[PDB]
Amino acid sequence: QEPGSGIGYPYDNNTLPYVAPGPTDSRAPCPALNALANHGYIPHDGRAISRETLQNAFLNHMGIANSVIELALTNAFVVCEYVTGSDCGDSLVNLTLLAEPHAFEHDHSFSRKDYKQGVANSNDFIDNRNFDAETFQTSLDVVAGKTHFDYADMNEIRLQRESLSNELDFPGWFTESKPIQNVESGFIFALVSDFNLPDNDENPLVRIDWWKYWFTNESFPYHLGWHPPSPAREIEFVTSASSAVLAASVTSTPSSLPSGAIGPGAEAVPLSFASTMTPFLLATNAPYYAQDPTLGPND
Ligand code: HEM
Ligand SMILES: *[C@@H]1O[C@H](CO)[C@@H](O[C@@H]2O[C@H](CO)[C@@H](O)[C@H](O)[C@H]2NC(C)=O)[C@H](O)[C@H]1NC(C)=O
Ligand SMILES: *[C@@H]1O[C@H](CO)[C@@H](O[C@@H]2O[C@H](CO)[C@@H](O)[C@H](O)[C@H]2NC(C)=O)[C@H](O)[C@H]1NC(C)=O
Ligand SMILES: *[C@@H]1O[C@H](CO)[C@@H](O)[C@H](O)[C@H]1NC(C)=O
Ligand SMILES: *[C@H]1O[C@H](CO)[C@@H](O)[C@H](O)[C@@H]1O
Ligand SMILES: *[C@H]1O[C@H](CO)[C@@H](O)[C@H](O)[C@@H]1O
Ligand SMILES: *[C@H]1O[C@H](CO)[C@@H](O)[C@H](O)[C@@H]1O
Ligand SMILES: *[C@H]1O[C@H](CO)[C@@H](O)[C@H](O)[C@@H]1O
Ligand SMILES: *[C@H]1O[C@H](CO)[C@@H](O)[C@H](O)[C@@H]1O
Ligand SMILES: *[C@H]1O[C@H](CO)[C@@H](O)[C@H](O)[C@@H]1O
Ligand SMILES: *[C@H]1O[C@H](CO)[C@@H](O)[C@H](O)[C@@H]1O
Ligand SMILES: *[C@H]1O[C@H](CO)[C@@H](O)[C@H](O)[C@@H]1O
Ligand SMILES: [Mn+2]
Repeated sequence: QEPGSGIGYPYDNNTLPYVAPGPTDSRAPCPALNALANHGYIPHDGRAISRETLQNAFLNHMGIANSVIELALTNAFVVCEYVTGSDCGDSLVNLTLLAEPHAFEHDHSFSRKDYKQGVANSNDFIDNRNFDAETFQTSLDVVAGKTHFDYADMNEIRLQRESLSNELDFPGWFTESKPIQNVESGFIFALVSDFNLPDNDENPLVRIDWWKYWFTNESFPYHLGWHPPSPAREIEFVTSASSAVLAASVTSTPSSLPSGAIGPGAEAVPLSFASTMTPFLLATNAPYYAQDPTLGPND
């Protein structure tokens, strides 16, 4: 928001306006990174980003401590090298390369289509980076009619997404990725769980309207009563939530579910790519931005 508006006060006293990305700007398959870039907390064009810029943007404007993004940082730079062919040092070339399939970017996302989702030819691939309203809708349907949801509901959502992707993706493409996806499940509870509730730290409930605003608009739900969590969330909360989701009892099992989908998952670890392996081509679609309605500077 405009600095003088005082919208983020007293949680964020140094805000910047929202500015929609242009045809030449670089965006990622991450709703958190895109929101930061749209506000200029990280380069608005999504290029040449240092670890320290990432750390400060997250901590100061999203209430996310350094421990939370430690592994994400490592994996971002590992992928940069794999895609560009050379070490990226401390300057992430761009956000777009983060959408390199079967790496950090994984199948069965909550709001993006898979790289080879519903393609007639093996050589075809599609936009697995930009926000897809229809895909997000398949996530929202699971909790239709509710205002909040818990760990059990989230487990149902990720199960529905895995079933759909396993069925729609070109034969042989689908690859389950529970460790990374559920850290992201934890990210969601860390950022948009309802801190107004008495036992938010032990039994966090996600506010659906906050979640919708963030994902769809790629900006912050201040107009809805949201504010960065204070104190800043630490990695402890995220991995615990991740674990609680996969441990939640399932009351509805979808069909065509990949083997071992139900049950605990392994902890996320840094990625590694064989030097013999060539990267997949990146989708070249222009950056997505909210159009119904378009956002103003304070949205
Ligand atoms: C520098 C740190 C980060 C990097 C490099 C990063 C990278 C990525 C990438 C590559 C994806 C995978 C896309 C997919 O296949 O679903 C993604 C997804 C996502 N990220 Fe981030 N991210 C970071 C931090 C965060 C944080 C701290 C949050 C929020 C508190 C966040 C929330 C999400 C969510 C919820 C998704 C999943 C969207 C979906 O499945 O539709 N990210 N991020
Ligand atoms: C995306 O952001 C816009 C702007 O903040 C949201 O539109 C506001 O929504 C509430 C409830 O629908 C209205 O009372 C406001 O007056 C709306 N403002 C405008 C300019 O229309 C929109 O709801 C957000 N989208 C999602 C999915 O959360
Ligand atoms: C982000 O960086 C990647 C890696 O440099 C860019 O992708 C390459 O772009 C060149 C020129 O368009 C192509 O010859 C390569 O084949 C691309 N690599 C891959 C793996 O697809 C990408 O264009 C950059 N994107 C943005 C928006 O800046
Ligand atoms: C925002 O400003 C108020 C008053 O100056 C102060 O008490 C508060 O701690 C500030 N918030 C942050 C995150 O610095
Ligand atoms: C989230 O974190 C838990 C605990 O590390 C994992 O078991 C899960 O697979 C996901 O990575
Ligand atoms: C979640 O899990 C991680 C590792 O899996 C722990 O470091 C953290 O304390 C929390 O228990
Ligand atoms: C780990 O931490 C989360 C969030 O604080 C709890 O909900 C979970 O019960 C476990 O204690
Ligand atoms: C990982 O952590 C969560 C929260 O402590 C547990 O509920 C789960 O059973 C697993 O041990
Ligand atoms: C785990 O437990 C739930 C209730 O908590 C059952 O309804 C479900 O079928 C599963 O066995
Ligand atoms: C059993 O309960 C879960 C949440 O606890 C629902 O998401 C599911 O649809 C079923 O009714
Ligand atoms: C029960 O609910 C789950 C999640 O909503 C579905 O995927 C399943 O098909 C059944 O209808
Ligand atoms: C649907 O079916 C699976 C596997 O049979 C169960 O684990 C789940 O609890 C639900 O009843
Ligand atoms: Mn994906």
